Amino acid sequence: KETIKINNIMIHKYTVLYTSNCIMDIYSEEEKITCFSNRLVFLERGVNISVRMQKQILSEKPYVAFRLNGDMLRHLKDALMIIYGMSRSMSRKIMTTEVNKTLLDELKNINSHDNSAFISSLIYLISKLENNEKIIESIYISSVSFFSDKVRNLIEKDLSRKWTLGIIADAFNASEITIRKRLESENTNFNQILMQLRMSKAALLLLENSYQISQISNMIGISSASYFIRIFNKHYGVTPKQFFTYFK
Amino acid sequence: KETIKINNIMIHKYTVLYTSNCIMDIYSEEEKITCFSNRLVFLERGVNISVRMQKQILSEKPYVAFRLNGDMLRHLKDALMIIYGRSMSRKIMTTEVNKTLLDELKNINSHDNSAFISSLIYLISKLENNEKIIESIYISSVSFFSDKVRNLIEKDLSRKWTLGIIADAFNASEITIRKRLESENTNFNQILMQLRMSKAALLLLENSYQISQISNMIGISSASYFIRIFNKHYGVTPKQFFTYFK
Ligand SMILES: CCCCCCCCCC(=O)O
Ligand SMILES: CCCCCCCCCC(=O)O
Repeated sequence: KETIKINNIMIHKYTVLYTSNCIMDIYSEEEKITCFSNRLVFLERGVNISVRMQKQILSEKPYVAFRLNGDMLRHLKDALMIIYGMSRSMSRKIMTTEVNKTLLDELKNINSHDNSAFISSLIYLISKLENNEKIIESIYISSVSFFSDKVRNLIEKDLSRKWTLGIIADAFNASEITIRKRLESENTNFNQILMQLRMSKAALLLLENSYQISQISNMIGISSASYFIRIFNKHYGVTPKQFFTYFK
Repeated sequence: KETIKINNIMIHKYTVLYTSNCIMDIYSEEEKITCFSNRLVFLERGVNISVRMQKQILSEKPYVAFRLNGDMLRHLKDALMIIYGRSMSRKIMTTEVNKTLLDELKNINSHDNSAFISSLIYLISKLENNEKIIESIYISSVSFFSDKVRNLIEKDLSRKWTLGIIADAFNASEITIRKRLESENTNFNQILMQLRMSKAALLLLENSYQISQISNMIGISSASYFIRIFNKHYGVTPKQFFTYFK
């Protein structure tokens, strides 16, 4: 089957996706968005979504994706609040567009080496999109640091340690209630943050195609490679082997 | 004869010039740059240059020019020093505009200022040896005392200005102001003459004001006197200037 359903995908970096040969339904919050043959998808950081996906060509990769790390996105926010001025709807969180001739050829000669060239390519592209406010919005919203973000970074400093709400609540000078309700006010909780951190790191590493599963288990902090396969399958709704075979 | 010599052109706004159909020799300071057919020219604000320029097709305009006012240049400076972190070769720069970047310049509609700053930033991103430009955009984006003097003069171009009026406006003595302007390699009569003569050139290109109106507007009694001053300064008469650029 050239179709795959992947669950609980949480986007940890602002992501721009280009459906190189796939078609995709994005569910997330009891909603749904379709992304057709040749479109661009701008995914706000922090969303949690599920995906149903159709390959066009079976022998090829599903899509092509660009992810903006924390710095780059801070910069894009600043430059955007200089170029346009300074100032809850899943349709204001995930946006598809029709990639034009000039915007496409621009996407061609994008070499993600000169980071400034990338920020500029991205700004010019943003300038050449209609109804573009809703994208500007999602880039500033997802460009602020939340408390779940402080927790996320403290966990990433050593992904494999055995974390508890007790260690985070010691790190931050407050009690476990403080942390469970601040994280609850962000529509998440700590066991889920840890789970999302390990499962994304595992997916990406599995796509690198140069690590045994047991190593990836160890890298994210999971004893058994078979135990890791169970957790991955339960979370994403596919086994690492099928995920890998669909994405290679 | 479709070649023209224009002297003492003083750039009050960061200028990007595209020799749409002309060839041009630029004399900054005892130095010289030639700009071939289809090139871009980045002119640092505050430079004073002289130009000898030859049209390709005569029934058309010489070039196409973009001038960035203070707001826009401040926004460009800020945005540029977020995205990236005395030499007439760092003040006037010509480059080769590629095919694709040329089409980019085409679909430039200077209405959405955000779209224009974006087009400008993408262009700057697509230039080799472009460091020399970012510097000149920051170099020319700070406020000098000649600038404070310029803004006071521009608030009412037609008054009869002297050093005495400026030295009362700013709390200092005429020596203070002549020497603060001196360390900027200018003087007040030059500042005033350059405002009036630039404003006169631009207005003459607008094709909608009698010469007497332009004279009256810049602060010059006579229209025949203004024509004399213009010819003496620019090296052409307003009529020859207009007929060359229309
Ligand atoms: C779009 C379907 C692919 C599965 C998602 C892989 C990891 C999500 C990316 C991220 O963590 O930033
Ligand atoms: C190279 C073309 C120059 C001819 C006209 C110059 C008048 C503009 C003066 C200015 O921008 O401050």
